[PDB]
Amino acid sequence: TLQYRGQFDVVRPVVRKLVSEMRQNPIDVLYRPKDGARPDAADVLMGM
Amino acid sequence: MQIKTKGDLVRAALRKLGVASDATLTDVEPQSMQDAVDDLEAMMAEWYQDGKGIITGYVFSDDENPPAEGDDHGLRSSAVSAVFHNLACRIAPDYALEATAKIIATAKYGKELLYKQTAISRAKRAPYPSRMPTGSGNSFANLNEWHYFPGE
Repeated sequence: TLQYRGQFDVVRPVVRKLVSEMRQNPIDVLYRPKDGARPDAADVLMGM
Repeated sequence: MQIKTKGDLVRAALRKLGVASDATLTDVEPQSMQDAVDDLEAMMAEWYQDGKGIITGYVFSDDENPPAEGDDHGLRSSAVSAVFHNLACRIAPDYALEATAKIIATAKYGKELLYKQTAISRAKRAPYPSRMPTGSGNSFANLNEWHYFPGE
């Protein structure tokens, strides 16, 4: 047969909301010098 | 089946009515029997309304093959009782008679049972309308949005 098979989505708006929420706050690495090391020991690595 | 022609159907109707039988010392004339065969043919044609009525398998006699009596009625095994009960009811007024209550009830029940299977087969649903989509669940994959294939 075929019969009617409609799709009335109600979870896609939630997925879009969560994706946009996680996209509004970007996150990346941040290299920090170890304790007892030079205060600037991470600048070269961070720049690279 | 022991009943196999229109003549046997008419004889069974007469036996049920009590007018004539294999036991009676008097019998009906062949002209009366022929008239009863004509009554049966008319009744069956009125029922089987050129294909849109009760389907029974009845085989209509032709004018070239002379005696309508003696032609096999062509009915199934399960239709004989209903057909000859209804025939007895129809032809009873010829003999200043009135088919009794049991005969009437059996004729009604038999006609119902005759039409039951045809009614079940004729109770069908029309296809989907012309402005109905077929939904995303079908429309994905093959991109079909308005067909509603009549395959099954």
